[PDB]
Amino acid sequence: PSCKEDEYPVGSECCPKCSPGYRVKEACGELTGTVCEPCPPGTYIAHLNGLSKCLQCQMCDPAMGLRASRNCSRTENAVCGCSPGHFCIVQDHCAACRAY
Amino acid sequence: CDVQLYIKRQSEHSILAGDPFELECPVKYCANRPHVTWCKLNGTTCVKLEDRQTSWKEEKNISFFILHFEPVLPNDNGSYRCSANFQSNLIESHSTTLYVTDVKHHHHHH
Ligand SMILES: *[C@@H]1O[C@H](CO)[C@@H](O[C@@H]2O[C@H](CO)[C@@H](O)[C@H](O)[C@H]2NC(C)=O)[C@H](O)[C@H]1NC(C)=O
Ligand code: NI
Repeated sequence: PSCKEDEYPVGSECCPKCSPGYRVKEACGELTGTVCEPCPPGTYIAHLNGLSKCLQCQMCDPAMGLRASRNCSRTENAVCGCSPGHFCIVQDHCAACRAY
Repeated sequence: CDVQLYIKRQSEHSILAGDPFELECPVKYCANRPHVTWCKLNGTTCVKLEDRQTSWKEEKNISFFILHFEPVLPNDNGSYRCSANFQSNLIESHSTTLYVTDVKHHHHHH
């Protein structure tokens, strides 16, 4: 339960979180460290994590007038913005654009 | 064999600023030695180290990736972790915590 900022709960004891871009494959022991594993294509994790599965990449459907202002990598989510000559019509960030 | 890092949970050391000191991250392997690094924890991020630096000491069936403190400064307080890349995977060790006493500003009255 009482885990530091960089540690996470497994059983009754704490454990080293995996780096960004990696998921938990095998849990630590008293003397052994945490085995981490690259996020599969089309997934990501942005922070230190004790996740056994990576989060899904945001999609930017061009049919909704969206261009990716930034691509999805293992360490970063994709962020959708509007395509050339388009303005936002659906809001956290933009989910659809119309043309001028 | 299976690669793994053998720092015990809640490892800690108590040392004097001014003296030399080595932390030793025990690495197990057999075929190819994995690329290991050390990093100091500052909260969320583990920031990697490269200025006063590391080296290997190889034993019979277990080696040691060593972070050298030459000498230990007062600001070297904090938690440290070694990480090992082996065949695309990544092993994150239990952290070890240095409690440095600032001898310059520490005084026995007696
Ligand atoms: C996101 O990645 C895509 C694909 O890698 C980038 O689009 C490519 O842009 C390059 C020019 O740098 C061209 O060679 C390709 O033809 C483009 N591919 C497609 C299908 O669009 C895009 O520019 C990247 N965006 C950012 C800002 O990272
Ligand atoms: Ni004293």
